[PDB]
Amino acid sequence: REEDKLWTVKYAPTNLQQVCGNKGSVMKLKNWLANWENSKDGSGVFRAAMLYGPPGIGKTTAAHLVAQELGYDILEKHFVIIMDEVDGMSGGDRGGVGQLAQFCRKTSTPLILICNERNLPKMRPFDRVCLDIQFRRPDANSIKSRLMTIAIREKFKLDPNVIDRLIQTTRGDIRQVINLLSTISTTTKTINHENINEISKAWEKNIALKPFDIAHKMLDGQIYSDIGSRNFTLNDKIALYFDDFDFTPLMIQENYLSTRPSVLKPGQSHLEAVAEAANCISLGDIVEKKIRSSEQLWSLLPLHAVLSSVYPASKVAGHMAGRINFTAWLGQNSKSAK
Amino acid sequence: MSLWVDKYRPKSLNALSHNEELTNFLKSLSDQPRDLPHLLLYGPNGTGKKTRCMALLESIFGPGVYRLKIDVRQFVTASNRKLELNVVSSPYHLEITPSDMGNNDRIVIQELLKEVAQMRYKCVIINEANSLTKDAQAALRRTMEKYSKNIRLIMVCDSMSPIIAPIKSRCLLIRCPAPSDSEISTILSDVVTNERIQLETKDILKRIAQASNGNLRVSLLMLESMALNNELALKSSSPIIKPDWIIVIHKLTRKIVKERSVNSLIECRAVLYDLLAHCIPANIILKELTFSLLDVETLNTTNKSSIIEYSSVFDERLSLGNKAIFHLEGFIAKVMCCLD
Amino acid sequence: QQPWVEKYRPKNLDEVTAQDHAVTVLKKTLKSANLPHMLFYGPPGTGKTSTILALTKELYGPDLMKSRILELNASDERGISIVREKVKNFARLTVSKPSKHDLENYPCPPYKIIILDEADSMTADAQSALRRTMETYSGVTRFCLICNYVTRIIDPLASRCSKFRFKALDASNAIDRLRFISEQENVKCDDGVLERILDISAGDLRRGITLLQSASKGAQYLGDGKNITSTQVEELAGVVPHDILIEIVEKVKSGDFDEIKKYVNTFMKSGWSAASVVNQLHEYYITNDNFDTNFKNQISWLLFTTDSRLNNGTNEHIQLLNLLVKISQL
Amino acid sequence: RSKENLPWVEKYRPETLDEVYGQNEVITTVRKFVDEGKLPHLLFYGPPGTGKTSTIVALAREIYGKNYSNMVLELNASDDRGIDVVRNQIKDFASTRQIFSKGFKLIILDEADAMTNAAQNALRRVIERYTKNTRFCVLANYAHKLTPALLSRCTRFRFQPLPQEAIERRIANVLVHEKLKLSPNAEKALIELSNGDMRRVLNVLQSCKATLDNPDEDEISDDVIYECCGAPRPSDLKAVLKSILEDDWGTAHYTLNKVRSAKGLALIDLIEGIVKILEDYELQNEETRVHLLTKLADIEYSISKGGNDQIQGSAVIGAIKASFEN
Amino acid sequence: LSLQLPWVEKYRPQVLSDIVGNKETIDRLQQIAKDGNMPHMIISGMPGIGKTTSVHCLAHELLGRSYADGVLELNASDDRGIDVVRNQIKHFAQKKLHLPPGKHKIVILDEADSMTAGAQQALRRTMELYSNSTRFAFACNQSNKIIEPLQSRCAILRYSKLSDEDVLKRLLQIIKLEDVKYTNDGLEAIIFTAEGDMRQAINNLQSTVAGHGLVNADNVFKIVDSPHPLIVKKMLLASNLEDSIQILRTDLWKKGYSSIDIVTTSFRVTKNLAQVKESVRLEMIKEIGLTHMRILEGVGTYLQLASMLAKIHKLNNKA
DNA sequence: TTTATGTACTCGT
DNA sequence: ACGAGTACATA
Ligand SMILES: Nc1ncnc2c1ncn2[C@@H]1O[C@H](COP(=O)(O)OP(=O)(O)OP(O)(O)=S)[C@@H](O)[C@H]1O
Ligand SMILES: Nc1ncnc2c1ncn2[C@@H]1O[C@H](COP(=O)(O)OP(=O)(O)OP(O)(O)=S)[C@@H](O)[C@H]1O
Ligand SMILES: Nc1ncnc2c1ncn2[C@@H]1O[C@H](COP(=O)(O)OP(=O)(O)OP(O)(O)=S)[C@@H](O)[C@H]1O
Ligand SMILES: Nc1ncnc2c1ncn2[C@@H]1O[C@H](COP(=O)(O)OP(=O)(O)OP(O)(O)=S)[C@@H](O)[C@H]1O
Ligand SMILES: Nc1ncnc2c1ncn2[C@@H]1O[C@H](COP(=O)(O)OP(=O)(O)O)[C@@H](O)[C@H]1O
Ligand SMILES: [Mg+2]
Ligand SMILES: [Mg+2]
Ligand SMILES: [Mg+2]
Ligand SMILES: [Mg+2]
Repeated sequence: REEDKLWTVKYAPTNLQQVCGNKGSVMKLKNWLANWENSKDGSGVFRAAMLYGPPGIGKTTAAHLVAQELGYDILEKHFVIIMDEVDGMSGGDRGGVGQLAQFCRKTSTPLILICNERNLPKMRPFDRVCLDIQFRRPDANSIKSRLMTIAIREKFKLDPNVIDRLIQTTRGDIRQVINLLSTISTTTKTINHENINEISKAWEKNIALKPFDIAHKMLDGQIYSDIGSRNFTLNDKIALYFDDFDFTPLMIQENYLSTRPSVLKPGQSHLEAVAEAANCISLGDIVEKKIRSSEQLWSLLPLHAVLSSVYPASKVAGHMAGRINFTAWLGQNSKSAK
Repeated sequence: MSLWVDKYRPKSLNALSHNEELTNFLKSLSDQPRDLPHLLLYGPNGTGKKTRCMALLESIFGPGVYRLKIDVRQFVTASNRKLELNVVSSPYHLEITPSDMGNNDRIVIQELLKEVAQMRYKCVIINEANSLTKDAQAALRRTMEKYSKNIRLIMVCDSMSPIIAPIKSRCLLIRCPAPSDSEISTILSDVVTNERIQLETKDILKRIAQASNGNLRVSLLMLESMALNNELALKSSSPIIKPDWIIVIHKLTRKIVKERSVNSLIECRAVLYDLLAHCIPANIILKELTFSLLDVETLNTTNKSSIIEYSSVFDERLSLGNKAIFHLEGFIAKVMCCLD
Repeated sequence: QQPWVEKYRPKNLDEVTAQDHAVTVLKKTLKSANLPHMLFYGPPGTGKTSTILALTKELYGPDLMKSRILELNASDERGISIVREKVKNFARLTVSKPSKHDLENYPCPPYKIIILDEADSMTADAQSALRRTMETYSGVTRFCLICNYVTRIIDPLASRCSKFRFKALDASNAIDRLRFISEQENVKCDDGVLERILDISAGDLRRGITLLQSASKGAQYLGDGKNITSTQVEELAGVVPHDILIEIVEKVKSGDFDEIKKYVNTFMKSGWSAASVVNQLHEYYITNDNFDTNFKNQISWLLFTTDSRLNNGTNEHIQLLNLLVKISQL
Repeated sequence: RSKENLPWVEKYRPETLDEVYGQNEVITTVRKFVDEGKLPHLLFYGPPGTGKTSTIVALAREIYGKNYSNMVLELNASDDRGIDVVRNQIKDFASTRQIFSKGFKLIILDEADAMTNAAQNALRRVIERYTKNTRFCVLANYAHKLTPALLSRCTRFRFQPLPQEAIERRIANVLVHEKLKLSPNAEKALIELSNGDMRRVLNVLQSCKATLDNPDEDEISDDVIYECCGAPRPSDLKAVLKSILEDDWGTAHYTLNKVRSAKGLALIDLIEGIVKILEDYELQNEETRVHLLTKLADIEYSISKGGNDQIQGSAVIGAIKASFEN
Repeated sequence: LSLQLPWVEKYRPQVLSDIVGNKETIDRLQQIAKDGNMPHMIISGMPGIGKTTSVHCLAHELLGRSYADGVLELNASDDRGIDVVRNQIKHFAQKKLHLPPGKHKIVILDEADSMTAGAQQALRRTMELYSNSTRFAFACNQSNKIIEPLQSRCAILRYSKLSDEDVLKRLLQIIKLEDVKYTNDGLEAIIFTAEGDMRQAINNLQSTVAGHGLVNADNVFKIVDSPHPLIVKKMLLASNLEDSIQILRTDLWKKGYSSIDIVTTSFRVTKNLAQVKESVRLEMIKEIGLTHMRILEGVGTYLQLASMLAKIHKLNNKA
């Protein structure tokens, strides 16, 4: 099959030593496979470890390579099943998560699980029974060297320094890097620093933020300043709200007054700035009730961002004195439910 | 039971030693039961509007009204949500409380009305009717209008302002005023003569009467508390005690007036969280908090006017909303800004 | 023996001696059959339901209206799916054959009328259903929309139907009906009792009927054989006496924030509704010529803020206390 | 029965395209569409009751033969526009083509701004898939309730609100057909309260015809229009405005009460009348305009909530007096 | 009657050269059609920019010999589900048709943004299983709702809004194909009323040709008037209050526009506004939302818009 | 937790 | 194929 297989297929790591990034995770996986038949750190018997982290970084590839080097039978005398996409349930199986939990507990083979970044609330069956081998954003040295090798074999050149920008734009997605390089090299083989800006602005990989992460980004004094207004426009703030609109208005209220107002108007104090923003949440209280009343006016959802998430965080903003404050109104209903 | 609130409840209109005008009004309405229209009792809490309704059903129906049971019925609403609400059952009359959730409360009342309206009249009593979110009232304004011979509606509520205009239009406005200090002092004297209380001076009776501020149930409960704590001895030096809600509101008011900072804001927000965890409506919290704030002699006329203006604004804001934390937090921020 | 709220219901078009502009049209379309879709909107208690009931009774007699008229209210489900599964089925089928007795005693049109009572508290999806429900089969059925708030009904549905406004039952329009009811029920009254009753009610003849019934019940219970006086109907209506209003006004005019606070606490423990207090304060201040123009304007705005805050829930005590304090500082 | 047993709105439905007036700019465009044989997907927009469905029905009758009843499928909100219903009905209807004697097929979507976004995503692909021999006509009143792709694929047509010419032509036609007489003040009032809708004009004129004891040999004047429509007289509005502006509080309050009690006038209608006659008078300053607009909005909001009428009447008086106190 | 084909299909391209827009994407598509090893791609953007017609042209250049059986045109008009889609994809993938060595089958999912999550989870599995045998393609509207791992496994090719030059040259191509007299003023009116969309430009052009034949701004505005975002832009930035009131009346109230549409457009314009301060923008947004609530509750009145701009000017002049 | 309408799903009869 | 229980999205 000449010029038929994709670049991610024809340049997959043949050997486990050919992988790039997460070297400690690879070592831990090799130790877990080696110590499987002996059942120090306790990971030998505390089995059924998964490979979770950024998508498209080689977790399935690393599992396949460590399986084939150890002689295990690849499946998706030693045999292994490399079951991918644990989040493929998407909140489904309606108790089949318990079936998978018992399957993790008792199996004659080293069950390896691979999933993307975990947002699903189905962590309960695998809370403390399986080893959490954490994969993170990879570095820019081994991946860089792999990119040089691929470019040398594919007869094109790229600047070593811009590879940092390509990795940051895709946020550590090696498969996406390979796909982007193939796409650009189909037309423009040469990669220089002149087209990095347009490449990044065409291949931005926007992703969501855990309800705790959005609060830190929203409660920043830089974005509401003159300099940060263009970097983070008003459209982006409301678009950021829609990522976690179920939990965004509750998270902002619990911590907006817990940070110093770096954007104080001359003549404005801390107490008065909070008061000018404390009432605005009550204006958004009217909108939230009216949106989800019997009338069901869902066209007013973008308004609720400004009245309950933006303006309360716009009057007061700055570096928070502590960690992100989780909303307490949800916790109070649990007490009131009893 | 052992509670003092059930043993001293009046048994008939002969025991209504509260208002001669109201008793005569009830007797006049009981003179012609056939021409009885829909009734609406209003007044401050503790006046006994439920007692007046119950005595009116005694005067109209006769016997069998005091004997009633409790029933539980299943209800169906949108999606697959299922709600349960208890209804008290009597052989002759029926009454249902709106204590269930206020959004889908209309359909439960509708299904009860068209289940008991399939075929002299059966009076229905809706206590604390101000909690209806303009939908159950919209059902009632048609159900009572089209069915004006089989079921008569009795409206028990206070502060008719949330109640829509047509409901009051098709209802009779009857007053239940709070009695003065004299009547409540006499009823407390009657209670302590029914029991065996070693009352030293009559001034403590006046003080415990004035502590209620036109509310019979809290006065009777605190009298029972005094009898239990002081061993049925109402001495002149009896230590006055108040419910912990008023105590913590007074503490929060003292915290606000003594300092205006951010840590105090965090503490009073935590107190607000505790109070809303104590399962209490927020309107009375705002009302009694504003009462506590205005009781400080340090406050001046401009600050008090600003306080009451912000109180009214956040009162309408809380009325047009559900998240009670936001309005209370904003009002506390405004009053701390005004004080500072 | 039935309550006067429904026993004296108007059973005839001519019996409705108010809103004659919307009555003569119906009376003249009894003979004809070109009855358009009508929209009955106005203040509550003006007899829109009574008018449509009289029209239904006079049009189809006693049986063709059972066999033809379909009624749907807020008591029944009024969702879009319910409308699609019920109103479409009712409109698609043709009219029933009238009985031989109904072709000589009643000029029954060969169509039917479907009433939609209390359409204000009804969603826009049903509105989307009805905009074409009333146009697809207009030749076989007619539709009625009755609501005290025409604003809730959108421009399309309001334009499709005939906006028959119902005149407010003021003090110079509903005197004859209540008077005739008074001599029909044989109740004694003074010269100005009827005018005071009509002035107290905000265009609500049903409310006036209830007050008259209560006054008659009291008079027959006491049995002293005395005519109804103005103070009696003030006490029935919950109207605060003028002396208490005067002392409240003079306490407000004297400042004394603490005195105002304790007297307001006493006044709300007296159990009087804040709407009546606002009405009485307005009718006392506006008629009085002592205050200058700017004070009149600002106290009128404070009363407006008070009642437009009251009607959205809130607590009457807080609103009245704020109103009295803020007019005391003017 | 047929005629003489229908409301004037439906009795005089335009069967042909020549009976639609006031939309001549779009009428000639659609006439050239049918004449030149170039009809893309339609999208009619305009005020409620402004000749959309009547125009499309007349166009369908002009294009097709007698078989339009059993071959053309029209789906409304009452007929439901669910995604499954669309997929198993409209797609099957558009895919099937009769072999002989066919140029194209027509599907009309009425009040299309009432279905879900997934439904619009289905309809746009049905539009762009079978457009070789099927055309889609979309009727809507809210362009912001529909996906931008649906607006882009269909040819947008905006119906300008019906002017006095079309209304007076319809009035002349209905008085000729029904043997009725009208007065210049009555038709001027009809123009004033028309609000750009023919349905309201027809309903009001029907009420006027039914108002007279003897419809034959009788004339309808402006007072009849005002009493049937429940609208306040312009003389009454001018008198109320002058009394509030010039006279003191007590006399103005008494005059307003007398005006309301003379013919049962409504506070709200007086409010729109007075606020639409304020802008005819030139104002010197600028913040008085802001105060007037916000105060009129507040009092209309309160009336929409309800309340005791005299309170908002005195509120209107105070609003006007405080706004013009400068 | 005998209707000619609409101008949409009378100008639907069959070659990559006829497609207008950005140059990089179209030359990449042409080069990858020449090579034949077309990678999996996801296409998203505002409607009418060449999201599915470019895919169809690329499929033609790849396999114009076996179009009827080697390109599964899975349309959004057809039935869509987690199982009914994957069954058809599996049936189209398991077949052993002898394709040319430099050619692969193309699976087209037009407007696939509205699929459920599990459908995408099955799609990624099928895509990674049969990548060597068949290739996928997407022409969705917005890629934000598309889950990230599918974007990672594919090559993201995002177009931009069409400029004036490409739409203008396409309109000249239409004019020379139809031999219709035109004017530069009519051309600029057409491209301004096109709001970036070129399909809307074609629709306005055919409407103008049928109605009058001469391309002039007056008739163009008569059928398709000025876009509402820019007129609301002018209405909201006017310094004088009564001028703003007259502008709004003449442009939206006498034009038949619904009031709630006006409020929604004003909210969107204030969201996209950049000429004023950010806090002033938030205050304008919140008062516009208050007016939106006052209209959605049922009070649809011109006076609501008047009060809205009264508050706008009150903010403008700092009270 | 929220709230009806719609959409989607799948196991079962 | 159709009815009912199920969870999720509503820019
Ligand atoms: N370190 C690496 N060096 C070179 N190529 C890599 C590397 N990691 C991944 N790849 C390529 O990217 C592809 C990604 O395959 P997978 O391992 O299945 O991705 P993943 O990390 O499991 O995430 P999912 O499950 O696909 S969302 C591999 O098949 C390789 O072609
Ligand atoms: N014009 C009238 N003449 C005589 N009685 C009237 C008139 N209008 C109302 N009533 C009386 O008002 C009472 C109830 O009338 P309704 O028809 O229910 O008024 P309404 O308009 O339906 O009020 P709603 O339903 O709250 S909007 C009956 O006792 C009628 O006799
Ligand atoms: N240009 C016009 N000339 C004459 N009569 C008209 C005109 N436009 C509308 N009408 C009348 O309006 C009546 C009802 O309007 P329809 O055409 O049925 O509905 P519509 O105008 O399309 O608006 P919708 O969609 O129903 S809210 C018709 O019976 C006509 O008599
Ligand atoms: N870039 C383009 N070049 C040439 N014609 C185009 C272009 N984009 C759209 N068209 C024309 O628009 C019509 C089909 O447009 P589409 O391709 O369906 O629009 P789209 O950009 O793909 O957005 P979607 O996916 O349909 S919502 C045909 O008449 C095409 O000729
Ligand atoms: N006229 C009366 N005589 C004696 N006790 C009374 C009288 N009116 C009220 N009460 C007391 O009030 C109590 C009931 O009050 P309740 O009806 O709960 O007030 P509310 O209806 O305002 O909640 C009873 O325990 C009863 O003892
Ligand atoms: Mg995997
Ligand atoms: Mg009624
Ligand atoms: Mg229509
Ligand atoms: Mg497309």
